[PDB]
Amino acid sequence: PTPESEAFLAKKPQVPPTFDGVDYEDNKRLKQAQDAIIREQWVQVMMGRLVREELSKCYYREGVNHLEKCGKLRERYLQLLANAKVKGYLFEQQNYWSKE
Amino acid sequence: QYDPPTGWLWGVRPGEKYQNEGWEGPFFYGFWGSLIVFAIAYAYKPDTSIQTWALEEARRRLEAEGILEDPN
Amino acid sequence: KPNITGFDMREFLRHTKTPTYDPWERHEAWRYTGRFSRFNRFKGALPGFGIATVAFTAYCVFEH
Amino acid sequence: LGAGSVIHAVADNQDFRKFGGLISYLPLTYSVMLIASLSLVAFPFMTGFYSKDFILESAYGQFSFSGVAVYIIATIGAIFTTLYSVKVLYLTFLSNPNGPRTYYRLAIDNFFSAQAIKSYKPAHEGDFFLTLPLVILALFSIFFGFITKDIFIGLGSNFFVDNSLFIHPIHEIMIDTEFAVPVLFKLLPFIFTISFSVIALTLSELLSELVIYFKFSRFGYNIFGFFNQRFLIEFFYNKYITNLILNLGGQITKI
Amino acid sequence: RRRPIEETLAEIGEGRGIKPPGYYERRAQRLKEKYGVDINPVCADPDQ
Amino acid sequence: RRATREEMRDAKVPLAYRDSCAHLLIPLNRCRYETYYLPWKCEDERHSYEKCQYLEFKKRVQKMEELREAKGGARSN
Amino acid sequence: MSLLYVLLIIPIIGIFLISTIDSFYFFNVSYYKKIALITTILNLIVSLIIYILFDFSNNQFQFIQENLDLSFYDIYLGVDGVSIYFVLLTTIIMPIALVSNWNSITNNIKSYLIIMLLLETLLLAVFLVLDVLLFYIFFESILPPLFILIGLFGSSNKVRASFYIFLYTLLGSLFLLLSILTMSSIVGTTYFDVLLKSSFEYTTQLFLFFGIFIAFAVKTPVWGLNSWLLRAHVESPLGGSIVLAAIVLKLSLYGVFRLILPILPQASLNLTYIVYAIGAITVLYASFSTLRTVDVKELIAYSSVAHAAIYLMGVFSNTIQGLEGAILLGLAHGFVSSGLFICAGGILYDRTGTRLIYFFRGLTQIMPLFSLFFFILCLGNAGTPLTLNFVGEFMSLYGTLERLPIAGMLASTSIIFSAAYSIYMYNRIAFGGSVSLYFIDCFRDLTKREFFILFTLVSFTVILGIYPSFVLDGLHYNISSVVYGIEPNASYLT
Amino acid sequence: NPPRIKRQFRDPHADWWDKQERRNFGEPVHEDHDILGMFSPYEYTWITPGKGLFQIGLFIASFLGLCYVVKLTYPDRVSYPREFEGGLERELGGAGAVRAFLCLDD
Amino acid sequence: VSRVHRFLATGLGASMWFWIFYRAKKDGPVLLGWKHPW
Amino acid sequence: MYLSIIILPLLGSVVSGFFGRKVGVSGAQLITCSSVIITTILSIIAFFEVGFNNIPVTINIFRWIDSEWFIINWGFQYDSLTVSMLIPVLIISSLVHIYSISYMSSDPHNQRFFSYLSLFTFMMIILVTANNYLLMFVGWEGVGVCSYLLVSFWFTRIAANQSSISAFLT
Amino acid sequence: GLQHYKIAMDPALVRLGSMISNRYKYFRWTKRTALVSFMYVVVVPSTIGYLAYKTDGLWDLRAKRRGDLISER
Amino acid sequence: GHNVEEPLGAAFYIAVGGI
Amino acid sequence: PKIPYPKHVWSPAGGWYAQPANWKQNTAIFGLVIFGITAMVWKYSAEHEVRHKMPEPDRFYPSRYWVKQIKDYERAQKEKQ
Ligand SMILES: CCCCCCCCCCCCO[C@@H]1O[C@H](CO)[C@@H](O[C@H]2O[C@H](CO)[C@@H](O)[C@H](O)[C@H]2O)[C@H](O)[C@H]1O
Ligand SMILES: CCCCCCCCCCCCO[C@@H]1O[C@H](CO)[C@@H](O[C@H]2O[C@H](CO)[C@@H](O)[C@H](O)[C@H]2O)[C@H](O)[C@H]1O
Ligand SMILES: CCCCCCCCCCCCO[C@@H]1O[C@H](CO)[C@@H](O[C@H]2O[C@H](CO)[C@@H](O)[C@H](O)[C@H]2O)[C@H](O)[C@H]1O
Repeated sequence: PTPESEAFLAKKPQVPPTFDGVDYEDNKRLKQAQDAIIREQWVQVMMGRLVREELSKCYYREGVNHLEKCGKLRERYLQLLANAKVKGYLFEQQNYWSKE
Repeated sequence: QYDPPTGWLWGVRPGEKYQNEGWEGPFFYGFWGSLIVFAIAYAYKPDTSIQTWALEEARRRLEAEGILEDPN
Repeated sequence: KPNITGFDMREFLRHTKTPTYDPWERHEAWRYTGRFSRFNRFKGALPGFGIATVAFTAYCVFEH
Repeated sequence: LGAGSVIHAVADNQDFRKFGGLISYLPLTYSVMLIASLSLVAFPFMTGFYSKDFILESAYGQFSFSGVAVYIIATIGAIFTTLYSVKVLYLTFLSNPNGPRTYYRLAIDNFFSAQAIKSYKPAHEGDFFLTLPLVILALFSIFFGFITKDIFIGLGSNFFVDNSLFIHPIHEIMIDTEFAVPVLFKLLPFIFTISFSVIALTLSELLSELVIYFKFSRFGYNIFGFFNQRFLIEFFYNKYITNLILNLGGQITKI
Repeated sequence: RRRPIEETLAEIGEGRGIKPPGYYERRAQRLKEKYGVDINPVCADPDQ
Repeated sequence: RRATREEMRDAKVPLAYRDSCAHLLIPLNRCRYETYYLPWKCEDERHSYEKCQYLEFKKRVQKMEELREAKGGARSN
Repeated sequence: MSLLYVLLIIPIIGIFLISTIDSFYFFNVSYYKKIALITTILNLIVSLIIYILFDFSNNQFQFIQENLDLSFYDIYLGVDGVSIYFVLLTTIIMPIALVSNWNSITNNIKSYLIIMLLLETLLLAVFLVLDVLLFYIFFESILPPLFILIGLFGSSNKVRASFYIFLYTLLGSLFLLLSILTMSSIVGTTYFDVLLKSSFEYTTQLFLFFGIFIAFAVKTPVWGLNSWLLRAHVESPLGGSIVLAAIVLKLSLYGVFRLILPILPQASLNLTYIVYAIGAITVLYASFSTLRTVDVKELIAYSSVAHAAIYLMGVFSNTIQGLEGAILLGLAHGFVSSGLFICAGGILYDRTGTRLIYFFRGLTQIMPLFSLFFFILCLGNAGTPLTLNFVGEFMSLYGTLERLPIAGMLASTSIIFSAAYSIYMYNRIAFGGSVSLYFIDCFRDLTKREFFILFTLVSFTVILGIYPSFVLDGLHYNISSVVYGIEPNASYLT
Repeated sequence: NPPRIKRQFRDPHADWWDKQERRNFGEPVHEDHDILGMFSPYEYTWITPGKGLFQIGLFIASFLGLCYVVKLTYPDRVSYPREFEGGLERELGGAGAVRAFLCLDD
Repeated sequence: VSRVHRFLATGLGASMWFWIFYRAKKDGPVLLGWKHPW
Repeated sequence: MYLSIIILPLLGSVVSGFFGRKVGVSGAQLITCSSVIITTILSIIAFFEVGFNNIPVTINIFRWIDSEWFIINWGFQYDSLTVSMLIPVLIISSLVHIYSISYMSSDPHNQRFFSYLSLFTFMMIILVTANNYLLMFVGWEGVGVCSYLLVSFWFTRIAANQSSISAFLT
Repeated sequence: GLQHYKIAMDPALVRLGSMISNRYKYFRWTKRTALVSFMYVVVVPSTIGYLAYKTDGLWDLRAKRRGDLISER
Repeated sequence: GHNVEEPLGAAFYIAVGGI
Repeated sequence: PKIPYPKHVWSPAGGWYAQPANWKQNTAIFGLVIFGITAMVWKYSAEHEVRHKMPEPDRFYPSRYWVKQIKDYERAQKEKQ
């Protein structure tokens, strides 16, 4: 794919976007978990931004029959719109969800 | 029969000239000068915004899908 | 029943006409004469109709 | 721009009650505003004919209660349009002069002896920068509808096929408007314009007493003032909305 | 520093941007009980 | 023959006019393109498109004359 | 030393030089006024240097200094994107605030310059401190200089005006102190890094909320508690009015991003309908009574109450857009309210000695430069597009509608009512007929001083309106940290 | 307090000091001076508020009655709804979008 | 009154009343039902 | 060209308004009228460009508002509906400009008047050429500010000041 | 402070502006002032607050399409 | 007619130079 | 008849009847800067207008002569056989 930029190594998270198994009194590990979650939520919203830019070019390209040519892009944008918001880490940091 | 242009800018009558009150020096050289120098510097400020970082990752995820074409 | 003033609206409307004698009659006579006669006012109410009517008949006679 | 031209000529007076004659004094303005008034009433084959008359037959073309309702309402609204178009063109150009002699005193007749050089001011037409716009807009008002009827009306025209004007196949009424609407309703606005125009001309020129009878009746006194005062909407807005807000501000400030 | 998810959902409740995993399935059950209508959003793609 | 939904899609016909007579609309809108929509240059192609649309309107007019009498002249709109 | 401590020492160094120059010359007051102005420009140059180096996507506080020595009370300075623009606003206003009031003081000029140079340090500190007791320390250290600024250089009703600001701000801020002391008792420190990790029990949060909001409601201020501002701003000197509206009214706005959004989230969520009910009411009442105000400078002060309510509902939206719009509307209010105060308190009062709108009419005929700027600042007060005020209101109003729709619907009525008073004031002073007959002699138009501070303030309002990304790119990542909530498929990742 | 009278009811031809506002230099002012001057909401003196509500009702009654006669006698649709091949369901957005007429009831 | 405004006035009038009856002669029978556009 | 239709009426407004002293009544009238005449000619061409050929034109300059899910650009789309509106807007604006040289000849303030005319044309172009609802709102408000400025052109008359309050607030 | 230009200060408007400034010194508690005060300070905020509580979290519009309901609760 | 001439001004050059 | 006005009032728009005697020179200079400014925005348009459909080779489309996207297309299409 597109090469990973030099600016995209300095700010790339080194930790998974989670708080499970993170000692809070280790401030270094804690702030990086905060950063990891915020960066993921933001990649998700810019993923929808880019799909929306493609939708627009399919709209101005297909004109009248965009209703039968731009449906795949419409799916992806509507999926992302329901799932990506920047909600922060504060709720995530302060609650644990067992997933069981 | 249009009239001559008229008026006193800064209230300075046609005889005399504008008298510098004191503020003018620092405000034109320091206050405004700092903003032009800040403006020219701001052009070379590296872009550390979250979006320039999030767009490039987002493109690499959608490139892994038919949504965005990859140059490779 | 009648008001103290001699004003009656039925009689008011009866006099809504051009009076037979008027002290101001000659002062106002310019508005109904000359350029302001009936014919003159509506002489050119349809400006291009006369020129167009004869012109359109010339085009209308295309059978010959 | 034509009304602005007669306001300029008559010393910035904007009242019909002080305008009269003027047809010989402003020939270009009268004809040009006759151009405009015929397309405003959608006289056949004018620019406004193809736009306003298709809205009427499209309302009846949607064979619904709401469509037939708006057709009746809009047709009545067209009747009053023809009435105030005659009013403007009759009282400003065709009626007896109702304003001072100064607008109508020429130099062909000598009213003066030692001041013949100046002081006549008889309602003349303006200059090139005034008339030029009026002539151009007249040509548009005659021909622009015909020359562009296909780009907009068409029958299956593809001018707006880039989804700039999306019509959903459920709402299409074009084909019925072309074929379903009867010729009577298609032609109905035309007869109304031609019939009312002559009726209002006689009631304004030949039989001028009757309208005086109407406004001097208590019934017509209220009907004339009701529509002159714009349905009293201004009255109820200042008294119950605008002044109410200014009282509320005072009560909060004072009490 | 951290608390059970159940503890917080008791004071604030789900909704108002607090969409805990499983919010949509529960909302369907909640909406069906109260409105008597099954939620079934449309596709948005003519294909599949 | 009637135009296929792919042919109507590929010739950018307006959706409300993707009906049986859209095969005459294909050249008409093509003639309008070449002639800049001048109302006196594509007369014959408008006529054919206009005439054809009249025929299906007439068939749809008769298609209610049986329906209206089936309900005894009741309201149907 | 750090670069954030240089911000504080320079205004202190200027105080020293004004105090000692007479000991080297009987010195002119013009020399005292150049020292104070050059000192404020240097603070603005440092602050632009800080902004060049600042990292727009960093979750660690920047330009900090390793203390390594702990006492009971210790100054800890740091900068985050949430605070950088508040610092910049303080450093752009203070130079103009001095220039605006350059001729109007006349007596006690050293004292006047020393108070402003001292205010600049105290207001700069309140944004730079990384503890909540230190925040309170500077959020309330500004009350003694402001009591004496109004009393020494204020208008006729100055004594009562200065008693109102001090006593209301003292009373309201002592309920904040009780809440801060409780959090310190439960956690052991008020340093932000340690306090933000900690999660309080709901009941503690609901009582910490009652006490931080009481403080902020008095200092916003809300409608039934705004009497101090109607007195303080009007009777204050022009320069004090510029500081109090642009910078002091923003201390409560920036204090919600520290004292409420990150540490009392459940309380903020379950009580937002109380906040929005108050915020809605203060949008309507303030606006109705701004229409009937007959003092021009008090018409500018009342306008501030309506705007603060839009940004208060924006900070309580739990939305990224309403939170950034709240900061944008506070920055926008800082420029526009400064200009309208300069017009009312510094141009009309200078030429007439009156603030009554009865005496002003047709001022555009003899003062065409004043009316041009006055129109632009009235349009921004009305939230017209192309000004930063429109962007902040739109984002503040959208997050209000997304949080609780009904209140944002009432709050949206600010579009009709801010417009109503702004144009009505304008048409009555600039327009409204010919030049008044109460003016015996002709008034001169804008001076090169009056023109260039009005032009500078308008320039910031319009340029930032066109490209708000100058401020928006810095807040995005840091605003992302104060949102409370999860999404069902984006959270708790494995 | 003087009478609370709008100054639009003063004589425009009196020897007013301020002719535009119709005021004199010493005359007493009502406490509501702001909204009593020439630059204030207008006062319409054509008829009474009660009589106005009547005449607004008569307009409405006349227009509703015209609507009532149209609902009694208005035409039925003359042509059957136009029928599309497949309802154009693909071209109008798929199954998840509304489509045109397709062999249904009427 | 100038001749130019006079020629323009009647010329603009003669613009209509030529288009009007030309359009009636050509599109009249179709408009009033005697014909069909084909 | 397309972005030049947008820019020309704006420049003539700025010269007439902030530089009327230097150009005078004649120079303001000439620059204001000529800029909108040129824009009118470029717009008649754009009607052939876009509408008769079915080629929509897209141009984005920079972002206006940038947030989460909110990206509103200073961008302009030219489609069949845009060029359709531009023709009456720019033909009538051009002619009213030429008309106003004769009508407002005796008025003292011609530079301010002609500046407001060009300002209105610029705002009306912004209203019909925008990519999004929020940039269309800039033209909507802009046309409102320009109508207030032109209803109240004679500020001395109180009736005019009441009527401009009505236009602005309604 | 600085000398201002000459203004024909109207004694009537000056005493009016003085009246507006000292007006609070004469507010009393009547049956009328209480009725207006209770309406504005209690009733309207309590009505706005009550609707704020009842409709809080009631609706969400994001991504809601046909077949879905706007009502969250 | 008069001969009073108006110079282009400093505002002219600051704007042009700024652009 | 012209209104009497005060001659000390300075306005950027001229004031009451302001026409300088250098009006033509200043108007000429403002015309060039307008022409120069509008020349830069034109070259921006040419390189940044976006089209999803290119014009026909023989069909009147004067944009063909300055916009880079079309010029790139028409030059590429001028390479065949
Ligand atoms: C916590 C307490 C509250 C702190 C609030 C901040 C207060 C700041 C006050 C500034 C310091 C006092 O300011 C001081 O004013 C006196 C006024 O008598 C000045 O003293 C001098 O003033 C003028 C100067 O021409 C002389 O006419 C006068 O005779 C002389 O006393 C000092 O030179 C100045 O330094
Ligand atoms: C939430 C409820 C309120 C929270 C707390 C706010 C309390 C504010 C109370 C301040 C009361 C006013 O405080 C008092 O005002 C009067 C003015 O009337 C001042 O009195 C002063 O002003 C008068 C004005 O005529 C002058 O004669 C003279 O300068 C002096 O006597 C007192 O010096 C001051 O102590
Ligand atoms: C933009 C700012 C404002 C946005 C927020 C306001 C949105 C308002 C949404 C109102 C509709 C909400 O969702 C609506 O609720 C009503 C009940 O009230 C219900 O309405 C339902 O009523 C009947 C039962 O009486 C059902 O059989 C029927 O299927 C449906 O119409 C549905 O659940 C839904 O149609």
